[PDB]
Amino acid sequence: EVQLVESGGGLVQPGGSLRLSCAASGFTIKDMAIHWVRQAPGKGLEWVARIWPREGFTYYADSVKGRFTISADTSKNTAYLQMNSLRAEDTAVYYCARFNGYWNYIMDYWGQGTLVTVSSASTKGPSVFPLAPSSGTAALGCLVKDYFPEPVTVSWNSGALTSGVHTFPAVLQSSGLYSLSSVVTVPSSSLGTQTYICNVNHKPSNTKVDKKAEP
Amino acid sequence: PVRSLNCTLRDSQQKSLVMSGPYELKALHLQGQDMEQQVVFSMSFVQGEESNDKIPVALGLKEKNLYLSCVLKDDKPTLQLESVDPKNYPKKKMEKRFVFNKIEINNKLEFESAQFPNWYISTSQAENMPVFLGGTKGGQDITDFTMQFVS
Amino acid sequence: DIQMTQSPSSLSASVGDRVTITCRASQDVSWGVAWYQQKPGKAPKLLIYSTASLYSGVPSRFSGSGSGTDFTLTISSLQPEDFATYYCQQYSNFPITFGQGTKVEIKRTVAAPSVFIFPPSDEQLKSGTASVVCLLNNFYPREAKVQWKVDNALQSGNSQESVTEQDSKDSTYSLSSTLTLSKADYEKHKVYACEVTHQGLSSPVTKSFNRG
Repeated sequence: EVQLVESGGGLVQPGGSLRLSCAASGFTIKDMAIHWVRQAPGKGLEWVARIWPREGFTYYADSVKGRFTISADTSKNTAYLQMNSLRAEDTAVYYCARFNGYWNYIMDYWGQGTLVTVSSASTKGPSVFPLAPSSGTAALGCLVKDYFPEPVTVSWNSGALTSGVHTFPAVLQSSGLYSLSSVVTVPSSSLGTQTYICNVNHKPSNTKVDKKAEP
Repeated sequence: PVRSLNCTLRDSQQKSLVMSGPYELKALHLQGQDMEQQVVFSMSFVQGEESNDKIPVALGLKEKNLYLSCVLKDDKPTLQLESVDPKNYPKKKMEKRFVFNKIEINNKLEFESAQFPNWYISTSQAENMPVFLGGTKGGQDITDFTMQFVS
Repeated sequence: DIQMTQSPSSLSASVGDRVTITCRASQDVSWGVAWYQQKPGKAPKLLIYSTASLYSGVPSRFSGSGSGTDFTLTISSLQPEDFATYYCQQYSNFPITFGQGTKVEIKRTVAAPSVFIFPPSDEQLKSGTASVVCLLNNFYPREAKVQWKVDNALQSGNSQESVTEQDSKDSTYSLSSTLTLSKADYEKHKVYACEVTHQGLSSPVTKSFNRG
């Protein structure tokens, strides 16, 4: 269980500050380099910066040089990315990863990533609306409409139903709010007897919604 | 009356040499005020076999009392930082262990040990690893260097 | 800022046969090249480091070759858990740079889409909007055309698509298409229809409904 765990991510105003932190479990960072790498929504990986915690040597991509500060507390086994003057361009999943040339640790362990959303848009909970069939197998669902930011989770009958569940990627609408659908395929014979409840959780707005998809 | 000038070495992938504790050099990328921590070499030109593109040379470190030397470890030639009396050195007539051939194969420098021919001052691909003596030129290591003059 | 041009951007192949991903360098990066596999929504993990050394624990079907400027990843025979994206990286020159990656999508037998249409709920129509949803369930390959017809008139730029990843068990795509109208615009038309085209159908499949 060698582990890099990130925290500090979330939704900030443009021109704001945020400190990311990257905790190491199962190794000491004192003889490792910690790199930060970021992945913009539907894009590739971009290298941000790296620190050698022992020596204090730091190195920044030109897009972040000046605005961001990388540091490390060897006594907390933890690395930091201080981000200032945030712009929409810095919106990404930020990963931290270890590097040691001698032991072939060439970004062999990565953190789980923390999503950083730079926006002036307020948080907003979804409205949940049932997708019911009009009229061998049938389909019902729910439309999770007009939320911000990402992400939402959908479950069916509190996780009890998993067979043939499809939850689609969120599309950004013109409005600037996200929309998605969850659908399940079930037998047509079960429609009048079983109840199908979708469970919507939007942790950013602290919003839990339960919705019956009903003929 | 030996000809010695001051400089900094950089490898073909743009790594600088710094001190990693009292008797080791490492090669790593430096940006900004990190770059003032790079080691300055007093390269003293010395007497030895001068073939076509090869100039014999020695490599000390500005007032640390240290010269780069090639010595055997497990019957293997090895790069080592060697302290020495500073009133004696630098000299023209110097022990072959301190002596490197400054080869200029491309528009770049190699440094072949004089005592161990076919062994070069080398860096790894991964940064912040030791400067070592490497036995191939045609292997997976970096033997090709740039020099930048300093006064 | 050395570019790492990776190819192809998108590839498709069947379990058990070999695949070659290629990666080209804008200038000479010696042997400082690595390969990373990213499953969607997850952290990349290391496969190959130093052009051709295989990281501890990686299946020995995974192979790396390269020559200073041109580098290549090979898998000799695909297996279940290799639905991923693969990225090349150069770590010999700073700043470290990546390629745009290559998505590796596992090919199956062509599967026809099963189509459904959902009218807007009564609840949404109180708020002053209507979303008509069309669903293409469980299909291969990915390419599919969804057309919206409102009183037999083709629609433009009032609909958005979203596609799943290849399903756990059966390797099939699903697709949502979401036609958005005002309370007003929705009430002044009777018939709403969804036209689907795909390599698994004889002809275009239409689903439809009347407001009542």
